[PDB]
Amino acid sequence: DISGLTPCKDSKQFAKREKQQIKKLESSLKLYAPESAPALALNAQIEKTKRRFDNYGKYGLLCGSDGLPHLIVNGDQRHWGEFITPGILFLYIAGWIGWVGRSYLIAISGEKKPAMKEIIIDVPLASRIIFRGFIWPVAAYREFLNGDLIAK
Amino acid sequence: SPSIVISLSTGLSLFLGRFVFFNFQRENVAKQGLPEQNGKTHFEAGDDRAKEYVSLLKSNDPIGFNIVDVLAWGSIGHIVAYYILATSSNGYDP
Amino acid sequence: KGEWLPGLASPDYLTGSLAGDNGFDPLGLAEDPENLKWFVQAELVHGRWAMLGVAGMLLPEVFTKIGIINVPEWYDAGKEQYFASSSTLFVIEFILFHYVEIRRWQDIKNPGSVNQDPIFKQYSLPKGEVGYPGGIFNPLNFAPTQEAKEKELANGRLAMLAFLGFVVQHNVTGKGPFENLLQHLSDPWHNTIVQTF
Amino acid sequence: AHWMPGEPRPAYLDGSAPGDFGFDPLGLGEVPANLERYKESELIHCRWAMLAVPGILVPEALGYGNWVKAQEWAALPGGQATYLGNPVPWGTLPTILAIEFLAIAFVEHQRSMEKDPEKKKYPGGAFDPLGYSKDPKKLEELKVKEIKNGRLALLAFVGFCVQQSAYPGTGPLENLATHLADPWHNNIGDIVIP
Ligand code: CLA
Ligand SMILES: CC(/C=C/C=C(C)/C=C/[C@@]12O[C@]1(C)C[C@@H](O)CC2(C)C)=C\C=C\C=C(C)\C=C\C=C(C)\C=C\[C@@]12O[C@]1(C)C[C@@H](O)CC2(C)C
Ligand SMILES: CC1=C(/C=C/C(C)=C/C=C/C(C)=C/C=C/C=C(C)/C=C/C=C(C)/C=C/C2=C(C)CCCC2(C)C)C(C)(C)CCC1
Repeated sequence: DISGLTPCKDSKQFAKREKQQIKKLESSLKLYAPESAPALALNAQIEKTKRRFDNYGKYGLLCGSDGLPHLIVNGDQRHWGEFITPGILFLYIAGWIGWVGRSYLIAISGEKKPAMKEIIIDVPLASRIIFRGFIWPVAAYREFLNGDLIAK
Repeated sequence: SPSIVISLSTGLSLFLGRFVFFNFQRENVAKQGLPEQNGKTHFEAGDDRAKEYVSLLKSNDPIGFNIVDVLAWGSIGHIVAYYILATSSNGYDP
Repeated sequence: KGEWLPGLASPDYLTGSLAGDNGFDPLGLAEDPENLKWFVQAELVHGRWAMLGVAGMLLPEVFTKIGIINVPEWYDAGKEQYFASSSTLFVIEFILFHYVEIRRWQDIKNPGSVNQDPIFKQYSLPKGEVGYPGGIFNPLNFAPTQEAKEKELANGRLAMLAFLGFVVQHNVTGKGPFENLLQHLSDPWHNTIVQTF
Repeated sequence: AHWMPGEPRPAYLDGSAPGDFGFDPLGLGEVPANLERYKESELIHCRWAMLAVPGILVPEALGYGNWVKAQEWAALPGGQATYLGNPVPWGTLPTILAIEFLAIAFVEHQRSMEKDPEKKKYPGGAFDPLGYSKDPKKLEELKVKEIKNGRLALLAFVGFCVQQSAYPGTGPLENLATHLADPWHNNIGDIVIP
């Protein structure tokens, strides 16, 4: 489809790899008794492998010539969830962390010896500050417009 | 006929140099003086081979056309004429 | 005025002068006065839109259920065909909304500056507070008392909640809102959110 | 008379110059010499576009094709130009290009030799035989009218170019006809969203 790739629900190397893995597991399964705990563990492993392959096929990925899925970070609308959808999420969480830390530092800048508050964290003020990062984009944008983000 | 094209291009370039673009070029040359090192020209700083050739550039022309201007404008005209001839030589089309 | 949580002290910057003030700001967004003014205008216009939206997506469904008119649901309105293509309507809306919203933004930035009519110079708007233009926008000339402002703000907040509930409860269950209410009223103990999905 | 009511005017633009409405969001006119050069460039652009727009409108109103096809004859080797349906005997690329270069270069270099900044924008004298510029009372009104019409012509040229880009091989007049064919179907919508 894109860059000479094959849809993952149509390629044959995917099925061949699945068969190889299943046979490799079943070779070890035969050794033990069918009712024994290792048999149950190996059956669970086989079920997990089958579910993973089915999910990968149903999710609309694209295997390559050799048989493995390929990620597309290009920006096509059919792969929103491949890179772009997770990435934004990360930024959100990441921003949270940063924002919170910055706030805490300012919250201890007033006192005469902030080093004691840096090496021994206090829990009440930190817990007050932690949940303010849930709306970090709005506060950050307002501070940028006001001009309090950058020192002078 | 290469001779007609060459002569026409050379004459047009010479006319453009002598009667149209002369004042602008002269003013621009006068604005940018001789190259200077440490606030002094090359001849002043102690270079003897960098002396300007005042004798050659003097001319009896009413406005001041000299040999160097003739050579430069003729070279431009010849370049243009030969480009025209070479382009007309083949039959390439886009 | 009142308290949104007994046993909690209200923030200092919220002094109860603003309409509909209950001292609810746990995350402390409105610390700077400029942010407070911007968010006040936002809470006005955001919500003045939502009340109309909620009424428009709810009342036709009730009227259709009781049977006077046959109208598509609020979801399937976009899929229906109209007299003109959606693109031209979108362009017309974009241009008109650009004009009106730039006028409103200019008024907010510089109060009492865009009251004069650009075309007919004689007409103008009487001076007032930002966010409540009055004048020609008030044909019946109702009294702009504080109680009316508080009622409007409360109705707007309820509209916010109603719209969010409508959208999410359609997302989880494809059935419409009024039909969802009727299904719940059929048997409350077996048709709540917990019992079904 | 500001471009946007409720917005402060810039310092360097007070309204003395004709067709001045205090529009400079990017602050490009801080340097007075830059402001004068910008005024010159704007006036020249306006005059050229004003002279050009009828040159597009009158053709394609007769049987002749459009402002784009009239340019395709130079692409074909050994082509010859035409005028009013009649082929010009001297129509070929080298001679036409050389004549254009010589004439335009001489005219422009003659123009650039003027020194007074005011005389560059409005030369006067021999350029106006009728003599509308003798009376100073109407001069400001005429200048404002010229500036406004030139800006309108520039917008017209932008519209022409963008419409041509959207529909290759299409003239403005047939575009207007197509728009009038069904006003509620042929609009900017189908190109702004696919
Ligand atoms: C507390 C929050 C914090 C914040 C907001 C920043 C901010 C920044 N860092 Mg700094 N940094 C931090 C902590 C922080 N740092 C720590 C702890 C270290 C030592 C490991 C560094 C070492 C560091 C380096 C070596 C560099 C930066 C650079 C940068 C800048 C670019 C972003 C980036 O590259 O991140 C880089 C981030 C890291 C390598 C790791 C940060 C992850 C920490 C552990 C998270 C903060 C957690 C903290 C313990 C929370 C406590 C609060 C709680 C008590 C409430 C940006 C201004 C880069 C630069 O200079 O850009 C101009 C760069 O070169 N930082
Ligand atoms: C405007 C709005 C909805 C508008 C809907 C419209 C126009 C709908 C129009 C249509 O339906 C029609 C008519 C007909 C259909 O055919 C088409 C569409 C287009 C579908 C919703 C806003 C919805 C807005 C919502 C839900 C906002 C919620 C905000 C909350 C809860 C904030 C809480 C806090 O901020 C405080 C207050 C203080 C802080 O300290 C703490 C926290 C917690 C951060
Ligand atoms: C005496 C006199 C006169 C006359 C004069 C004349 C006539 C002159 C001429 C002059 C000339 C007539 C000159 C020329 C020059 C030239 C040149 C200077 C050239 C150059 C060239 C080149 C450089 C080339 C190159 C090349 C080559 C080698 C090869 C190929 C390529 C090319 C082309 C690149 C008169 C009457 C007026 C006046 C009086 C006096």
